[PDB]
Amino acid sequence: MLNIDSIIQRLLEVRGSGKNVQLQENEIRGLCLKSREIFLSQPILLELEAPLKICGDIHGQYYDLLRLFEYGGFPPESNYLFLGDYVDRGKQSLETICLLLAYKIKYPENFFLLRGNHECASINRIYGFYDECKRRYNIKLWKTFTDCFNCLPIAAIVDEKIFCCHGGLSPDLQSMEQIRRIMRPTDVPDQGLLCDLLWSDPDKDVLGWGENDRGVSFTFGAEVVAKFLHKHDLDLICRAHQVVEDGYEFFAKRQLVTLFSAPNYCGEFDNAGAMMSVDETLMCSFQILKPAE
Amino acid sequence: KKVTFLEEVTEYYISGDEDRKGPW
Ligand SMILES: [Mn+2]
Repeated sequence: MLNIDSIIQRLLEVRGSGKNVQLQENEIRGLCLKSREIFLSQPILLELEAPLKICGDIHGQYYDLLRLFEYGGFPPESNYLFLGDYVDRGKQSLETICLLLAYKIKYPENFFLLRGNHECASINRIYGFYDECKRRYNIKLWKTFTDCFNCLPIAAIVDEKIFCCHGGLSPDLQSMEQIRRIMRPTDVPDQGLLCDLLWSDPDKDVLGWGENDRGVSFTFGAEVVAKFLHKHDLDLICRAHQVVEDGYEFFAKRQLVTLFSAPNYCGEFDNAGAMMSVDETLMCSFQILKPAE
Repeated sequence: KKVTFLEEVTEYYISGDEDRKGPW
């Protein structure tokens, strides 16, 4: 019964208008159950090739996601990797994650989604996604999303040179095989490797590792970044998880970039959202979405 | 395969007369 093409058409109809799209509950449940199968059939550490486009946090800003595809090209015109945090804070987490899961189902080798720290029941129960599910559908539907999120991949490597994850590095990360050995479904624990990949931050005033101001995980300095790239023969860390004025921001002499794709985040910031294009030779460039004032 | 960066960045004005906050 699941009509993916129809679902996508309905979701995309609203372009040019914060109007809602009201799918059937059994349609949304279907998106979760089919996408969960695909997530589990693919590696937890994704190995990807350029060219592709990479986006950071969306946080339910559905019309801003549409604007990203409008300028980047709708799938499969371009390959996409998203770095997590699809839900919470914004007004339309449901439309947002539904469109992303529909595209994952339609183009599973051209379209990729990583886990953010908000794709976690203990977080998105509180920061809006649960409230949105309960209001528009019911609790059962929220529990179905949780079951799906628990199977999302955690990291990706593009052409063996760009390591991507939502949060950042971990003092525990010595071998990529460690990520590969993480079994799914899993919740995000309160500490340890998986926690750090979704929660850690770079910090220019830290030498080595430090306690993170969020109260979760760690901060890491520029030389941690350098040693990591050299040890694993990588060129770049690409991550999200922090709002940044221009939508992208370099760290440690461009050995790390932060991407953030929710313009005017929450309405509480004046930030642009950005997307990073990686062309076939790994030349990276940025497109910026900027709310009028 | 070597990561490089383009100097030019492309900007677009988008809707600022829009609701982006949600209840929680
Ligand atoms: Mn985050």
